[PDB]
Amino acid sequence: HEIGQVPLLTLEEEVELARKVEEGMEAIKKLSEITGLDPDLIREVVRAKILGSARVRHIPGLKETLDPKTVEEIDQKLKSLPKEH
Amino acid sequence: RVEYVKKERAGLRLPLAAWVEKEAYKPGEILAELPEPYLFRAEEEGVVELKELEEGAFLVLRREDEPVATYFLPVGMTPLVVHGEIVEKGQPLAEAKGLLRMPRQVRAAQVEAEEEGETVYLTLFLEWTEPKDYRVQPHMNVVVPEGARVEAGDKIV
DNA sequence: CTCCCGGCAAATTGT
DNA sequence: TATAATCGAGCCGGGA
RNA sequence: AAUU
Repeated sequence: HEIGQVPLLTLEEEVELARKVEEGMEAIKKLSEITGLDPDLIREVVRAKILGSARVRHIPGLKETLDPKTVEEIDQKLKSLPKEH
Repeated sequence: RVEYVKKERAGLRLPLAAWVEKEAYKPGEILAELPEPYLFRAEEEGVVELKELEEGAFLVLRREDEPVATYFLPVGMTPLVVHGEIVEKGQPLAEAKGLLRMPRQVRAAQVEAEEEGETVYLTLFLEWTEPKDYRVQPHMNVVVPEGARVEAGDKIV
């Protein structure tokens, strides 16, 4: 019943999401270059804010404990970028 | 659908008693009122490039490929020539019958007028939009918002 | 009322 | 690692 | 399934 509450994608919608995901990974790659931050750490911080306050936990491969202190710092450092970055 | 901005300068000749003097014509505005039908005639010899808008038309005479004249036919003026037609100085291009006005989609900014005999020749500075349609396929995304302003080379889809 | 869960003897053997 | 695939298959007593 |  719960899966039947998410409608199936249109050919257009499928491509849009797939497209946005590819572009999004590419964005994270660039944010790594600009900032010098581990691509995974950036990815987990981005992902943290999307899913919401609900899910915040330590991620294995990452060197730093992932907690609201670090995600605010890292998100605030990302928002410290110039408009084109 | 991209409505492209075209700003040009095209001429027209009308009787003198039949035309209403204004410095500009808003679209739909009455340009002249003819007591009897009038034949607008060629002032150059050339091959005809006919460009028809929704209402109203543009007409362009060329020798070689170089345009020698640019004429504007407002509403109430029916082209008597077809694209690629050879014309000689003095042959009627369009008949103008009754009330002729600016078309609904096209304007007249500045209007200069010279008077010769019983006619006036208007040198019109005209601005109008020509629509072109593009079909967007499922694997394509439109990267431009509704009402955006684009120059040559800007990506739409 | 209805339903939902807990009970329902002992020891022994044998394929 | 790439056609496309998109929702399963016994009777009995007592206490909320 | 037997035995008591």
